[PDB]
Amino acid sequence: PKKRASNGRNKKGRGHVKPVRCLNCARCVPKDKAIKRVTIRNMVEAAAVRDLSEASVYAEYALPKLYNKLHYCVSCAIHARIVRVRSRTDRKIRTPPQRK
Amino acid sequence: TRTSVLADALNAINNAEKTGKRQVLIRPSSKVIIKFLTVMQKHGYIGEFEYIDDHRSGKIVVQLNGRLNKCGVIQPRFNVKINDIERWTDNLLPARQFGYVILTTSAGIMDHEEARRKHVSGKILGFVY
Amino acid sequence: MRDKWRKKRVRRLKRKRRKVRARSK
Amino acid sequence: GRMHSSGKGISSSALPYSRNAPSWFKLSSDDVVEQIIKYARKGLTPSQIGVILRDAHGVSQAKVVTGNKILRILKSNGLAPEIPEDLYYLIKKAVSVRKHLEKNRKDKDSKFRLILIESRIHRLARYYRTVAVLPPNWKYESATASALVA
Amino acid sequence: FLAERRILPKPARKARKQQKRPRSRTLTAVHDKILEDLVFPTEIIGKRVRYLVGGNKIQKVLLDSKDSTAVDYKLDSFQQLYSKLTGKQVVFEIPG
Amino acid sequence: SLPASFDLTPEDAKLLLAANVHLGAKNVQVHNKPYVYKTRPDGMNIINIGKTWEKIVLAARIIAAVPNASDVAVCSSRTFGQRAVLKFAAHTGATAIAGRFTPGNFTNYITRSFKEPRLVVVTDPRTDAQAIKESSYVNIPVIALTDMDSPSEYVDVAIPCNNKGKHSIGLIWWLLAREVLRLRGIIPDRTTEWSVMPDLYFYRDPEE
Amino acid sequence: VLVQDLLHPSPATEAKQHKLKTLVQQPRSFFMDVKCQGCLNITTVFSHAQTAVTCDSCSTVLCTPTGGKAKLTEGCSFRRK
Amino acid sequence: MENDKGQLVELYVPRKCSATNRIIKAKDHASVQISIAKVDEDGRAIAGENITYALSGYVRGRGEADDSLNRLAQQDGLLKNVWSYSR
RNA sequence: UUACUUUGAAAAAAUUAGAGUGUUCAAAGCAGGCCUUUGCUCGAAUAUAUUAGCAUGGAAUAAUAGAAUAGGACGUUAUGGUUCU
RNA sequence: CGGCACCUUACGAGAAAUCAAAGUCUUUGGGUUCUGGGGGGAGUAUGGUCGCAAGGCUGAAACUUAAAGGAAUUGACGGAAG
Ligand SMILES: [Zn+2]
Repeated sequence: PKKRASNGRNKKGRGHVKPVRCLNCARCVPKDKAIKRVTIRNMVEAAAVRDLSEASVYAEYALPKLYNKLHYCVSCAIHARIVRVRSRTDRKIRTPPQRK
Repeated sequence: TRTSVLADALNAINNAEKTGKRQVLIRPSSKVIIKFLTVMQKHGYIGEFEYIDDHRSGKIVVQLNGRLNKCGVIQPRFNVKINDIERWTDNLLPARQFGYVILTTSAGIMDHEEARRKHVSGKILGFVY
Repeated sequence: MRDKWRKKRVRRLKRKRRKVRARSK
Repeated sequence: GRMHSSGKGISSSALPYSRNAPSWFKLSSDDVVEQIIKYARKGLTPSQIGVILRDAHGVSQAKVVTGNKILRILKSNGLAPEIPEDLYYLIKKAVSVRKHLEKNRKDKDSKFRLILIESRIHRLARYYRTVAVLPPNWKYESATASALVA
Repeated sequence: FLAERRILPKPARKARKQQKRPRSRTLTAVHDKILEDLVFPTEIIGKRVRYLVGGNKIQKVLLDSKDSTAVDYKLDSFQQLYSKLTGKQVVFEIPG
Repeated sequence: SLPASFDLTPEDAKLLLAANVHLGAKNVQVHNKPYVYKTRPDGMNIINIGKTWEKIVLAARIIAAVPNASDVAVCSSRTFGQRAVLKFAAHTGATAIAGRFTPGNFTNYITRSFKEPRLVVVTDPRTDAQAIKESSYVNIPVIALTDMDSPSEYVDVAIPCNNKGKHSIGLIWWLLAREVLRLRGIIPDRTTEWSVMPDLYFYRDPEE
Repeated sequence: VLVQDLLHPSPATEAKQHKLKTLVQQPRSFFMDVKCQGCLNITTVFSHAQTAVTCDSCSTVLCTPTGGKAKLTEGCSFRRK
Repeated sequence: MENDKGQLVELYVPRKCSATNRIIKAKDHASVQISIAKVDEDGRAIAGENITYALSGYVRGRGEADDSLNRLAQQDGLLKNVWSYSR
């Protein structure tokens, strides 16, 4: 039967969408279907931000962040637990999970 | 395209009556539509209805009284002999005691009972009950 | 079977039939 | 809608209910006729004549003022063009697209549009032939189109 | 004032051949014209026809609020003269 | 029709406006459109308190038409209305259902508090959706205090008011009690001040 | 809404309707009498004009066509007829 | 419905909805019958004397019961200028 | 100009439906019945056929033609001119 | 006004999943084109036709078989998650 009314992707009023390669396995996956995560991480772990600020020759030097956008295919993301299998009624919920 | 203004009018009436509305707006008007509404009004299936002049085909607003079970057209307008009225009334009406098959004869638009009274027949046009 | 390979199998088999029948032109 | 598209736009003009001239209109039934004839002699098509009339002279409708349509008056005074205006602009558009295709041979949307335009030309010419506006033997020729739309 | 137009009847199917009857000489157009003339100082802004439950049909005409001083006391005379001259019931009204 | 003594008095209009009964929710549904007088430019909708009063009088006449006073069940799941409904039951003799409404009170005849009211009055259709559903299962008419965003499914007579107000709920319930008792005749006439005060019927926090 | 007066809609919603979706369709456009600042000469101009109309007296453009209503130039005053 | 001799052979002529005139079926349990007391000019409820209306389960399910009561009571005088014919 | 529809005429007999008729009943048959007859005497109905053709009434419904370079209609006893019987 | 969609409900539809259309369908008739008649054999053989070829379009029968299949429920299992 039909599993999703959206067919698991985001293509409406469109014929073709150029593919993207999975970060983990390099599989060609359409850009709208790929599980996309935007990550803004600190470049230095919180343990070393102290000794590195003390070792810095600059007074009031801000440590730069590491900006990255990750693309995963469905198998990679499910395997890496980026997304999980949800119940029939919970599939419809499309608000971002309340963690952040 | 728009192939039957009688069909659009009766479909709008059917949808309003099934949804409980006591009025429906019909566009466009015509002579055949007005006389079909006149036969329904004469038999009490609708109340007063109104013709609006817009220097065009026109518009109609019909008042519904809740007595209408279903009204519809028969497309195409088959030629009907006097001997075919029995078959048409058998297929379309729920009983032998009420309901009318509307015909267009050269003597005018009329229900099958008046057509039987003056012994004329024409083309079937619709039904009401 | 995948059905995809079954149709292809017949395609390889239709090809053989055509060349063999062509022998006795 | 949109014979040759998927559009369903309903935009168009909405004529007023009143079929009489406005009370504020002061031009005569003659002065409108001479305005129409002056612009038609200046080369304006009936659409442009009517646009200029309402745009600068307040003639809301030539029918509600003069009593006759613009093309009917021109045909009554011998100033009606031989080819109807809309068929002329369709043939001219087909000529322009065909010249662009001959200079741009790898284009294919324009080839598709040319097929659409030529079918619309043939349908309109067929109508004008059935209503005897064009001769019954009138035929659109791609080779000789430039003469008609020169 | 009213105009004296000529009304050409709708010819029968077996009747002989004649000139094309213009639409101006039809029954509805002349009745509309005399109705419009009945209210000459004003101008009609709309026409409605009522199909009452009894079967009789009642006309209604919407007139402009401009120049309504010139016909407001002659509504009844207009109605009675037009009903005599045509046979249809007409009820004039200015929406105001 | 109705005597002019049933008209909105200036005194009642002062209570309703001072109690912000006329303040309706930002978004109004199509079924609640007739009750909005005008939208305030911030977004609040002004309630036609003349219509609120008239619906109150109609509802009180429906309550007065029920022969057995105990056959009327009054419900409120909101905490703001529990004291109001309890005092309404005390004064009028109705059967109060304060707090949680046990599903099956009208349909399951072996439950403990199985009642058979001829009429159910509800503070809010949204938080009392279960009670309305069962009334629509056992042919119970529903009287509801409705704001402009309240759903109107299975509610026959709607009293337009502010359901989310501390003073609005108490005042409206007091007004209903006063009118039902006026029609029943315990209070001699429509001009004598009632002993009960609108401060009574107001919800009190555990602080005060 | 089961019962509703279709023959007498509220004029507010009648004015909110599309011009083709009224009981009788009616244009929302009008014609204007435009006074240029330079002189005084009545020139009837359509509100939704597609032409850059110039008055006869002085060769000055009165309005510039836009997507909808024509835009009158500065110093030009209009009065609806 | 009557027989040849005229006797009313019909049992249970059913009720009809006051709003839509539909027949209220024998098992339409969402249908209600509102009874509204008549009030004399002294402000007293008249005992055992009521105005009665019936609404079909369709109207109640659609949420049109409130506007239907507004119309029926305004036409019968139970209310003034609360329901408007023109919207 | 039609189309359509009403009525009429037509569609062999046999067959079907169907009226009459105690083949002892019936399937059937088209017989038969009368006070007993040098004879008297009800019958053997009728419907239906159906596309095509024929005649007829009606002009709704659905087509078709008409007066736009007027090549238009009436002058019945309109004014003349060219002819033909 | 036009689009791409979406959220809630189900008057209504449906075997159900579900559906603002897959509704207005035994209360069956708005206009129109195409396709199917249990599963296989089989998109096979043959003939035709297009193609440089690969192949495309059209397209059977003999024979064989009582099911094949659709949606959903409970359980069992999973080198799936909590
Ligand atoms: Zn991957």
